[PDB]
Amino acid sequence: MEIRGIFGVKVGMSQVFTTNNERLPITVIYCEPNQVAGVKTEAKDKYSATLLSFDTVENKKLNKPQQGFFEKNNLKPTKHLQEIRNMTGFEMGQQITPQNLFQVGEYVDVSAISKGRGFTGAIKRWNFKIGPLGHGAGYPHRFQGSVQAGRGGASAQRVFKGKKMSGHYGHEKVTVQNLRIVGFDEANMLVLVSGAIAGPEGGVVLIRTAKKKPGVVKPIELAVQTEKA
Amino acid sequence: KINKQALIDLVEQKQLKAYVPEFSAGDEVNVAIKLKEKEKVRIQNFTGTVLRRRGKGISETFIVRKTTDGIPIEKNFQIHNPNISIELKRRGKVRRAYISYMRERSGKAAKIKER
Amino acid sequence: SYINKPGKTSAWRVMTVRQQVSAVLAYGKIETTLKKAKNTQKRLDKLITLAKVDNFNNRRQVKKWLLNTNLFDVDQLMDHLFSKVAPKYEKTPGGYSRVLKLGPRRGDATEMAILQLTD
Amino acid sequence: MVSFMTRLNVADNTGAKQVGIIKVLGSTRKRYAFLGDVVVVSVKDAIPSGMVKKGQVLRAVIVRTKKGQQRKDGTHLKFDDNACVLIKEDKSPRGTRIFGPVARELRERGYNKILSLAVEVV
Amino acid sequence: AVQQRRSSKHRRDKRRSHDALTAQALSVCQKCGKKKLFHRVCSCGMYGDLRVKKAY
RNA sequence: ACCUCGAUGUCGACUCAUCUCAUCCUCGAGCUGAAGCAGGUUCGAAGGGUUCGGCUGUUCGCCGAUUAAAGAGAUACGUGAGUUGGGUUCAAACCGUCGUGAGACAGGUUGGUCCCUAUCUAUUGUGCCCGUAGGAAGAUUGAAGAGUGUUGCUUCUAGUACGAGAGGACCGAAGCGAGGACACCUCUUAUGCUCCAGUUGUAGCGCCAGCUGCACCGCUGGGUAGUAACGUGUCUAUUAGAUAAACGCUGAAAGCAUCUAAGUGUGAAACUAUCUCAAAGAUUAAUCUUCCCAUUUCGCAAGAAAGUAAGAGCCGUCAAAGACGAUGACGUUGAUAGGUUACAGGUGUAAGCAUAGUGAUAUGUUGAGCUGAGUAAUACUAAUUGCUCGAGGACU
RNA sequence: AGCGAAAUUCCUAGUCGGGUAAAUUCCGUCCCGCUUGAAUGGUGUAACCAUCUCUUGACUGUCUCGGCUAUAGACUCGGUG
RNA sequence: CAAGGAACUCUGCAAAUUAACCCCGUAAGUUAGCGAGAAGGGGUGCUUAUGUAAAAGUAAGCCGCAGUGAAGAACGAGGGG
Repeated sequence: MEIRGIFGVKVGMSQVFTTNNERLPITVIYCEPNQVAGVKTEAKDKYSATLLSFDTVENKKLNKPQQGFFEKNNLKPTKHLQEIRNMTGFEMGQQITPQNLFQVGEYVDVSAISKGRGFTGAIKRWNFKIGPLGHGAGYPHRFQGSVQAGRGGASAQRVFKGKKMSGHYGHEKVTVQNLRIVGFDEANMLVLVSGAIAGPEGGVVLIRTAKKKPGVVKPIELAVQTEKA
Repeated sequence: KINKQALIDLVEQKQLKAYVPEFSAGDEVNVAIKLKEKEKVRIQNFTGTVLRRRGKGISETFIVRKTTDGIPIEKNFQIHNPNISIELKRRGKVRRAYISYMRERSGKAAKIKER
Repeated sequence: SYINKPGKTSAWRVMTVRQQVSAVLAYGKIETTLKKAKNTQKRLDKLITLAKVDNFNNRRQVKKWLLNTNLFDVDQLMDHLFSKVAPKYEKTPGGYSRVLKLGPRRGDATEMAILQLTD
Repeated sequence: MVSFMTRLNVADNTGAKQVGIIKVLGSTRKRYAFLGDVVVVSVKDAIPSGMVKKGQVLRAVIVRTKKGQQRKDGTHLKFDDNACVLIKEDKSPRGTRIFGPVARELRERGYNKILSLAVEVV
Repeated sequence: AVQQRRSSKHRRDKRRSHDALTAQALSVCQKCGKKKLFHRVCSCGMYGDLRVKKAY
């Protein structure tokens, strides 16, 4: 099972009218073509994968150890470096175009770090009912509920690990699946995709083949008409 | 290396309408809508005045209200939507770019047109 | 719980920054807390750029932010500015003030800042 | 959104004036009405000169909505009030003359009998 | 809420262990005399190489 | 009545649930006096979920709409140092009764005071120090793990099989779905306290006009980003192993028969996988890449000298982040923030002038005018010509 | 005499009818009233109710279903403590 | 603050809705006084003119989407004890 991937950033949100006569919203993701930093075959490294570099930078940054590492392999000076599992069918330092990997109808998946929300209450995080406000709203009415289930030295006597509670929510690389690719901009090296993409503007996203299916293209056609008078 | 977000406007340039007629709120218009049913093609004329006109480039939306059989109906429309034809009938005047009273008023309260 | 200090309000903030910009336009240098200095400097630059054009409607607009000081009055201060201060900054695209960190205040140990202008 | 115990007017030959929702037909805890959803209703006001009696619970479908829902076209039609039409035990509606226009969001779902008695369909 | 029993002195040391303070920045005045703090105006009333105020 | 009567605040309800299986449905199987459809019995199976209303302090109970289905118990008939005090039985008032009587009901009725700033443990995020065998910058696998994988309708298959008639399949395919969850703000909603328009009065700007403060943001209507959905899009799936119930082959003991004894299998919403997430504090401290120094060398490895140069840290600008710490970027060589410039977008014809009118007003100027957060070119201003720790591959 | 499932009825959530889609509480009515009861009064009774209850019209953030904004808090730095 | 309006709930506890002025009109009951601001409807801006001593007013014209434009403004009805 080979999975082809690419790295990009969410640069905008848009919409379009397509065939079947229905309007669809489109995420705009600038997908930077990448350079093969290395490969790990499943004969010596114990598993198959391909490490890529992206987010290119200048030559005065990228501290001298990593600069010398890049120069040793004649690697493009980049800020970010990530690997994609189960892909070895390429050579060292190859430029990859998403067009050769993704099509106009294939469903894909995106791992993207969500928008950071910092400290969020349990209700804002677990989406439970707010306490009643009639006949006395009570001093607290927006809180966790209750975990009181232990009475006597034999029922609970303590709280269980991993109990739902307020805290840090989001800002994690969530995987969204079955995103129908809408279009490609070869000149500007960008992609337009259906659905929604987590994270803030310019958030780092990794687009790979969906794990719900091996990847089958569908007749996605964009609809345009021209009235004139 | 820079992201101007003009690329957002660039990717959707293939979708712009040809004539893009100009108008504003308080204008009576009869929009033509293509009802394609795969067994017969029906064209419906929906008349009424403009309620608002939002921008945002490709997403210019505008609400048009009709009163048929004593039933008021308001429909939001976008020029960029294919199979939709926009025809201007008359243009009036309004001291705003948004209305709420007309969204809850009745007959004999429409706006007169100015030459 | 209940009735107490009304707290800091946007109206109080705008009145305070108006007073501070009037004072600095009267004097030239203002030593305060850095938090007020940084956000005051933005409106100060906006008003200076507005005053770069000597027109009666612009005078009307800037009167919405001017107040009365002991050193200068609104009528006195407008003429003073348009006479000497406005022509000098007319050759520079923005950045008409300098905010420099002062030491911690003797009363609250907050890192004060001094805002100045005119080279 | 329209919900249970929401009295709205009727739009056909019944003789009733107002009628309220009691429960939306279908899976439990849906609790959210939409266009074309079949519901159980109880008449609120009715004259004997019609063909309905007070206190009887029957089945109806909402056709016009004050809330408004957005259609797949992307053009969102709304109404300033809520309208419901009673249906007799199946796709066939009790009434013969419909008052006011209707929408096409239920044409693909059948209900050709209702549109055969409607003047305009959106 | 009251404790079950009074806190131990070593527990107090644990409480104040992470409460330990650090030092702060220092900088020699590039134009004025004795040392001052970083990104500050010197006792001579100036930013580095920027006479703006009287010393006293 | 054996801890407790020198302390367990207790019932129902809301939020929050959890555990088990004597299993409600969804799943499957065996059998049936089960033609099919509608059934019944028993078993495996706890993966998931299993309503809203009327009466009532009430569980229960009754009715209605139902829903694929409205399971059975327990966690002190869970849940007050989370909430209300809704029933009693503090006291007060009243009805009937009991007693001669104060009073009482093993009756009811009326209104009838809910304290705690968390020390540890447990939890959630969050960090500092140090360790992993010189140090730093990175990429990683993953031993054990955590999430959830629910289900209905319609159409075709097909009125085929079946029965005769009524009626009406097994299996399979497609679409529509419901509950819950994930993400976003292109649309649409909701706001939008340094956006705008109008509008009233007041007090002012020497007066008019025009402005500011006040009157909840003074009020009303919109509106940039922002945030959430009532909005969109997706998820529920697919597959495999071992299997439960159950179905078998060969085949004996027991020349027969025989799914069992050996061998062989088939076989479930159950288990493990597949998918999502985290990670070597995984001290059992794992793997790999690069770089720094290793300028004989006294001492248990460099202070008898150079004490990193790699980096990290203090400080500033900060925001994709953020309670604070931290995470991430930039510090004159810089676009890090703000300003300028212009753009997007919003309000929607500024002020002022001229014309007609007795004047409010209307007309041209005028799509003018301005616009907190968005967008990019821009060193114009603020990020100092600033400082601290930090090298010798330890030993075999 | 009068009244009566009433601030009095355990049986009883008594019977019937009305509203209530669906009501043990609501209303009218039935009086075997364990133990109603005539000045610890009995039956109707106007104005009044910070008395109680039932139903209805508008109103809705009580509720499906929560979301948004500003302060005072919380937290961070100082002083005191 | 979008919708539904009591469904939540012991029960519309609350909250919310109405409201100041004058112009019409105002039910049953009845002890004739009350009910009653019953209920429910019309409007209040500006300019000019007419208005009487002043207003209230009347006529004409004009604007805003809304004019006791902000602040002080009774929710109501029916039934029972």
